[PDB]
Amino acid sequence: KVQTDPPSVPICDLYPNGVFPKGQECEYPPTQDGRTAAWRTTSEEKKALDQASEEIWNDFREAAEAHRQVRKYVMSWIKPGMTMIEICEKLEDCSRKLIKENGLNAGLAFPTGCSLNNCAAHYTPNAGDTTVLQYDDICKIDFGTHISGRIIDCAFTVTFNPKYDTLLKAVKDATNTGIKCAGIDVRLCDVGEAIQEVMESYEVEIDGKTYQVKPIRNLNGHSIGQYRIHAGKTVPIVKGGEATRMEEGEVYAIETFGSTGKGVVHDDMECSHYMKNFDVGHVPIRLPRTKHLLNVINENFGTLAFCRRWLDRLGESKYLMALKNLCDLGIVDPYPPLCDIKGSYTAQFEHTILLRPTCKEVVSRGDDY
Ligand SMILES: COc1ccc(Cn2nnc3c2[C@](C)(O)CC[C@@H]3OC(=O)NC(C)C)cc1
Ligand SMILES: [Co+2]
Repeated sequence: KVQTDPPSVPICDLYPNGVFPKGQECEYPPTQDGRTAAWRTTSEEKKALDQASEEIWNDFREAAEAHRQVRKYVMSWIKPGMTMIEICEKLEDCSRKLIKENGLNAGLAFPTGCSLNNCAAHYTPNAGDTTVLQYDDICKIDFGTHISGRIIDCAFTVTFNPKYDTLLKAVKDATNTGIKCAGIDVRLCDVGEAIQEVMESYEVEIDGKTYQVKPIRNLNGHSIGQYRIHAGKTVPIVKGGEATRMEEGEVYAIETFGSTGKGVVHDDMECSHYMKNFDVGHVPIRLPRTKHLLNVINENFGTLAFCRRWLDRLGESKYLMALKNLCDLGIVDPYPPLCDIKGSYTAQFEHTILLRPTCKEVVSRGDDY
């Protein structure tokens, strides 16, 4: 089985042995002390511990190969003139095929972010959004795939005007720097300091104005858990964070955001993204529309994120009040778009990394980024 063009063959059918490709494997960084981590590549106890979780790494890899193949395809056709709805639907149709969507066992982990310009994250269109992608837009494509709740969170920035090339380079190099700094026993604050030093080493000129690239101080990366996009540890992108350490076996989304604005986001625009609170249990609901919607969410999404378009496509309509009810009850949380000031430009790059016992794997690395 070879992949089609456009892609249509599930990743699982491309690897008939069930063994998916590794991402980029890295020796961990040396410690402050100067000692190397070459020993892990080998310490017998570590190779056995690594191999004990092989089925888990393999699930991440299948999801990452889906991510690589979807994003390559997206880059081939994403163009100004398309609506944001057209972009997201075309991306998602392919993602569903290549992940071999199967309820909660394999699917889309969260909505397709396509945040534009001063909006940095958490924008995807709702029904009726007429927004059209423009030549001068700076669009963050952030989409997730999962196999058995093993989530790939990985993102890149699309542009068409070369004026943004150095801003993209800055943020890419900052994200790569974060990825290199990361490791077992590494302090999360140190990762933030390193990212911020790289990002701020860049100056850019856009339409005759100069800027020093600012990390967006109130955005961050995050640990990832099973069916849990944000498992509760934050990876800062500026100095001054927590000295909490990264641990063996954790998984992290190492994302950085750069801006030519204030370097701070606020909530703006209509909300599209929602997710069940992971920590809320069963709550009996008698209100019939509210009950029905929560059942739909439990069946289709569980604790994974969703958006309004994804309810629409299941045949739900006139659900907004019931969705507001679930938010007000604290069962569902809303995740509105996050924007810097009007006229600013924001960029993002992101990978998922596995802190395996024998090495650090940038599982979502491709030949693209
Ligand atoms: C509903 O769909 C999702 C999808 C991903 C996430 C995961 N997430 N959690 N926080 C953030 C993210 C994003 C979407 O990665 C972007 C970064 C943002 O950092 C942030 O807000 N930091 C403040 C809390 C200080 C959440 C919900
Ligand atoms: Co992301």
